[PDB]
Amino acid sequence: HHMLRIGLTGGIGAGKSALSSAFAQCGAVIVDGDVIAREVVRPGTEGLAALVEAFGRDISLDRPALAAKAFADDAARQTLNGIVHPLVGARRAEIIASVPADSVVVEDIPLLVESGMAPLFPLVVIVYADVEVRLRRLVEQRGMAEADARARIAAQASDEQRRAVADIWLDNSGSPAELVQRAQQVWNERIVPFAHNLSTRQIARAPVRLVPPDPEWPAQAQRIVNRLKTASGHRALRVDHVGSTALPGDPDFAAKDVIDIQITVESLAAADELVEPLLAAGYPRLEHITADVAKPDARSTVERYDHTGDPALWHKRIHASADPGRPTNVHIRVDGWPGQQFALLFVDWLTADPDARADYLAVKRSAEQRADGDIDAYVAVKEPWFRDAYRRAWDWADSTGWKP
Repeated sequence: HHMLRIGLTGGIGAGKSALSSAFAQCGAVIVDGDVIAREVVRPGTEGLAALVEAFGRDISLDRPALAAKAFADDAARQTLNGIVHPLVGARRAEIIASVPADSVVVEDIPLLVESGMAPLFPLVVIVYADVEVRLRRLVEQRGMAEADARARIAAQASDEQRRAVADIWLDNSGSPAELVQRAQQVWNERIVPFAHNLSTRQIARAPVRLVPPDPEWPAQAQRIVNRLKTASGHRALRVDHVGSTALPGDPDFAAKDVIDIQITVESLAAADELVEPLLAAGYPRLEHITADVAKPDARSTVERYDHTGDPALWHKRIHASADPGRPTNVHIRVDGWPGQQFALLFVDWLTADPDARADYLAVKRSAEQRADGDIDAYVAVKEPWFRDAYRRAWDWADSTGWKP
């Protein structure tokens, strides 16, 4: 299938199921693995009868009695999984085949954070709530003893680990009506245009306005880097945060609010193999951009591409995010070619040279002032500066023995 998929999680008592229902009220398709697992073992089902054969009539299902045999034999766990997991997979596939093709699929995965599964998704929503609220809800609305609730809460991931992998960090400390409203806000303002953009292979562009550095750019970029590594499979030799948002945070600096990433591949054929998995991960291709602006006397730390005059070595591919909440450029460049080397060098050079950073900032401010919202005019005003910046960066690289 080719639908937008959203991972959803949160700690016990935070409102995972309530938020899932709120998204369902917006028309999302809910895939809940625990629900489906309990469904495939219901009375009269093939799955329940299969487990009776494998374990006897000691177990409707006596779930504690089954986990006791699965805690001890260690091969009983394998038998159990071989029975249950294919049935869950079949049911999930059926669900996905039975819904409209334009659907958004929300997958409730309670151990998403603990097992490092966030990079599997183009977008992850995590709900949280004040610990006192979660406690009140578990004790007074689910019956748990207080110390039991606190222990169960402590045994899961921290809110800090959750926050690190949440694209959308959603506070459910308030009323149920407030949660429904917040979920619909995220639906209308982010999920609907994300899905529509993906379906029409459109990208979400950021404004031309410079902003002060965002302290959250490193965490956002790590989520993106991980997602793209997973999507690229064997084809990404390396994946790197580049461009102005990759510089060390300096409040006196400024940049356009778009995150640039470079995927290094071994050839343009491999780049072309990335179209479908990058689209599934949230990044349509810009079909008519196939090169950077060439510079003469092109440079590389890889000898066979250094001091070359072949224009073909400036070719590339470029994708961008369809998610209007996180504009992102994804440049796909060939290992050792001049554009691939320069994207990495530019970050290291500007990190080491404050005067060059100041020069670049002044150029950007002039471009913003003269462009007055027009992206093309902004690009045109900036572009001549990159010729001298290219020469200076490579002078610095030669002097310091820079290697990527």
